[PDB]
Amino acid sequence: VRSAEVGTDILKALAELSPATSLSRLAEHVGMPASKVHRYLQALIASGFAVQDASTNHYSLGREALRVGLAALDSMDVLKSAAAPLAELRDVLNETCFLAVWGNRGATVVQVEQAVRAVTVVTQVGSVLPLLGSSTGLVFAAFLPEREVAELREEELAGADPAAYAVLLEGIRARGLHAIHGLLMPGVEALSAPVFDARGRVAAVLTVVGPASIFQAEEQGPAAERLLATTRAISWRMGYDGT
Amino acid sequence: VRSAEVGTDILKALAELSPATSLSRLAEHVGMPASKVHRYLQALIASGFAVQDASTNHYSLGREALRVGLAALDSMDVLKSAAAPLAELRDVLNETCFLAVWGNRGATVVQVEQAVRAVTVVTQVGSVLPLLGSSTGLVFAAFLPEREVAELREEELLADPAAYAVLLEGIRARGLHAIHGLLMPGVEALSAPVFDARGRVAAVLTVVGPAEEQGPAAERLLATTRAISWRMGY
Repeated sequence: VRSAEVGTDILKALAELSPATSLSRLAEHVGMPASKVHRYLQALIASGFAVQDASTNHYSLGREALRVGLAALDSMDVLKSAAAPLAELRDVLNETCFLAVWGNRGATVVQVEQAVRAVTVVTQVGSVLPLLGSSTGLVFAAFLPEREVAELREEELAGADPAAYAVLLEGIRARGLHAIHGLLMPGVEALSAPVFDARGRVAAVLTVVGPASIFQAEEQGPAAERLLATTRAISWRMGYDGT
Repeated sequence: VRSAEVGTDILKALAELSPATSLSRLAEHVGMPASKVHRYLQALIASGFAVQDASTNHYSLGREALRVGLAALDSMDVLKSAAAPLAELRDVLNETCFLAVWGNRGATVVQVEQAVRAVTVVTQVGSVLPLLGSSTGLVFAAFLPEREVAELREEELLADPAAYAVLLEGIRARGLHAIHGLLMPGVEALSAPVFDARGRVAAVLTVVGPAEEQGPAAERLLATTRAISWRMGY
């Protein structure tokens, strides 16, 4: 019955309580009487899901807590978690949305939800976008280390203003997304936001696209919030705490 | 208090059977009726320790499980201490890097940072590598009290003892071991210890691919592992 909830509701608040916690701080977190917490604590210590330190008496997560968690982290897959919200974001905007991840050649489109209109522009799965010429490529540059972008970026500048470049990447973070007006192809406007994993690493970039007529790619227009709501959702479902 | 633990029991099956499982396969594993399992599954879903996949009777671990994984790692001063430096080192090294703590069953890998690269070589976060068959374990053998690992060493049975002794003196003198092929024909290995506040080995940092005790990669690994000690150890 009810006892399964309270058990892991306690485990969830133990994790939330840093590395070590006392009983009163624990019961105050999950909002239950101290006595019931102490009772279920005992079970969680038996099951290995919690431990009590020998010299300080503080409660912390057990090795069972660690092993389940590492199974979870081994199971993260932005391609799984994103597939439904991508299609939902497409259906509310009726604009083509796509997911890209970072591959040996940069932004690589791996999944696409097209807009159904008489005629529509699209990326296609398997397309590699430019690092500095697309909105997908700029979010990547904004959020990945300098070291894993620089080489392909240097291959790109054989085909200026570094200062302006550095101020723009600081902008894309301050703002959390990026809009482009035809930069990759004039007359097509894109919008891009990043998706993070549990550990905060850039998992993917999610991106809305469409010609200037129907789609206004403004960094603060109702598409932008839908975009962010979608990407913050995909993130939080992968464990990301939002900071 | 009794059925508090069947809740977590189903959690542990969900982990063993991850990424996903049919409810029926999950029930056979725990040896309980499928209806009883199905109901406990909803308790954890409300808690967020489990979700239900696109097949509306197929389950997988929930977002809270990641939270508990990461807190557990924070709680042993490995997470926020090694999170960055492990990914810096992958960046410069051009090869997959990973971190392993000493767990109940041996060296258990707690974070894997893989290179961006046509073909890499990975190990699963949360998997266990052998004490004597892996550079990650051999290092643990070199720097851990003989007491703590004598069980698995005896369990795996370099047999002759004096051969053991030579290799583990050498690994301490050098400060790392690099394997070639003891996991599998074609490993690169190269592992180095990480020391906690009191000087014990709290983790091992292992880069992998298809392997030198002496060249360029060894210094940046030793540089990153010798550094990482002070914000965890001192």
